[PDB]
Amino acid sequence: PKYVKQNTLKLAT
Amino acid sequence: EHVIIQAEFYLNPDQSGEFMFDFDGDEIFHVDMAKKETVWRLEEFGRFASFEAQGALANIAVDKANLEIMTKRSNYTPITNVPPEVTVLTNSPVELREPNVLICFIDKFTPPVVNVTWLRNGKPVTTGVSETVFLPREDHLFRKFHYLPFLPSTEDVYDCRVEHWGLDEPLLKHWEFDA
Amino acid sequence: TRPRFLWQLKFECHFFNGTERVRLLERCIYNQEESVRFDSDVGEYRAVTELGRPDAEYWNSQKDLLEQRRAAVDTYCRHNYGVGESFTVQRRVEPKVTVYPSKTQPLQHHNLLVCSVSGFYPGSIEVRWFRNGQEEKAGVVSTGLIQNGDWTFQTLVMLETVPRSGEVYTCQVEHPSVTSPLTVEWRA
Amino acid sequence: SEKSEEINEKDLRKKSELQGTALGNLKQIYYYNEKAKTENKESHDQFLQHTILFKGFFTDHSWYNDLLVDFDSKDIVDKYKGKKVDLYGAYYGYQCAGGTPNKTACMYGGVTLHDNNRLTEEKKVPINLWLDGKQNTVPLETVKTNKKNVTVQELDLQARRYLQEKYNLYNSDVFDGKVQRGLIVFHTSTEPSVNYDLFGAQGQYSNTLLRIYRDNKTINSENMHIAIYLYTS
Repeated sequence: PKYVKQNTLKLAT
Repeated sequence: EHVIIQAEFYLNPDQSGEFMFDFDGDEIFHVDMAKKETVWRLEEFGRFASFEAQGALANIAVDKANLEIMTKRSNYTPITNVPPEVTVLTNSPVELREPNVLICFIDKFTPPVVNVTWLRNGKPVTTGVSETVFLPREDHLFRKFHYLPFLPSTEDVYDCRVEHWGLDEPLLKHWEFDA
Repeated sequence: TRPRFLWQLKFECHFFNGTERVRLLERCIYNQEESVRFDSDVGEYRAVTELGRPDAEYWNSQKDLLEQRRAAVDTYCRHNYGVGESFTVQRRVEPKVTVYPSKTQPLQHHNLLVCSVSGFYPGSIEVRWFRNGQEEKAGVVSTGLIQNGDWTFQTLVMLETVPRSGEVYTCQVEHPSVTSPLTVEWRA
Repeated sequence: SEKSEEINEKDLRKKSELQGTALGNLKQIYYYNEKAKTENKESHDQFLQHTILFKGFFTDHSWYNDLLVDFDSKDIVDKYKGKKVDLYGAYYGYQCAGGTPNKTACMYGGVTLHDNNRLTEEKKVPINLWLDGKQNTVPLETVKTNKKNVTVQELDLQARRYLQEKYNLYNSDVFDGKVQRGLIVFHTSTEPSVNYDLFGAQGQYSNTLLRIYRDNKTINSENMHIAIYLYTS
């Protein structure tokens, strides 16, 4: 059972 | 009923960051940024599940990136110091000549940078002392832990030394068996 | 020393009734102010303070990214939930109950009693007192749920009284780790 | 140096023991691959605290533009952060993160101090090799270095390029690579000697294949010499 992370996004430049 | 939290952070100028998972307030696991390996709270958790540490390392790269942005757009306004609350405690009702463990619960504090040191009769210690990464709270401050094992006595007096940037002077917390 | 700047990021999974109800709540916080967040119950990003503005309008633009952040309820929240179900949700350790007096005194000069449950998990716990089989909701001052961080709890429910000989006090504790409430009695 | 019937003893790993594309990556890292080497650089730029990033370090590269150096500790970073520095290591791409997204490469150590580190004259590092105890004559130009305190990495990346050119060290047994084992001692007089099993590399990718250089070891160049023992057994 693999834990899946949640990718962080880049803010508004 | 239950809540999992993928909480993480990056702090400047400390250039330090962290990534860990949380189940109802109890760290499930965190990534050791440096060793680039997932560290299960209770060794048990690992004989069951997993976590590609490599992933956290990358998320944080972005966080760093987002902080730079925000710090700029916020026009370099800095975090306001918030002094923690320490509360020395024990694992179970101390029994003379019966093992125990002194807990040092640092709480309600930010930014995530706090020094802790264990004093036995004034002196420092390394008797199986470990800690916990910065745990999250609903108000976004942090809650931390520090444990020190010890065989009770009357021949001893202990203390939790906690240094933070919201404090005007180190914070001492004494603990001693009462008879 | 120097100023500090911080960025906190939280991805929250509120599980109601096991898995029958889930709510993902992605939260962006700068220093200690949440600037932008996503909510499964709303489906898109939304600012919560002026600084959030750029962000919100942004992300919601990529209907492609949004579509993902909406399914994340099944690939992330739900998926993760059952990954650790066994050692977290199912996690169960029977408490250790003990009774003792605080400041040994000369009987009948009003005292205090402290039950010290210790060893816990889950937290949801109960501990009533019973002087001679009679429950008391009067004089049971409690410290509250104390979390130790090693996945174990320990509460201390105290009771103030006056030790009349013969009286038999008792601390009862129901826990989901035990089919029958545990007990411990103390002679006055 | 030492006896080749005694160094012949220590428990070196074998080429037998190499799982998957690993081997091809040692021949990748050491022979074909490119590597950093650029004097007088600076920075107090990082990713996490055990690292140092060289913002805009690569100029005219089709993918990267940043190289992030990985050290063992902040401690080690404080010796080199914001100071004049020289690099000389083997970098990489797969997995790496911290620099300009997707355009960043990682390294491990290979960093020396700049100020007062140049030698009066280029130092040719004397190498003693052994191909089954039978010493062989390996040219003086083989391992050069202008630094006084050279990093163990800078010397090795070189010798490891000779053993390929001369003995096909990392080529499979098929593509004729007789050597099944081999060691390498960096011989210094006034300090402890550095020992590196030639096939005791852990992992399959560069990310682990380069860890050996993470302590960023730096020895005194002069009076020194190299020693190599290879085994076909």
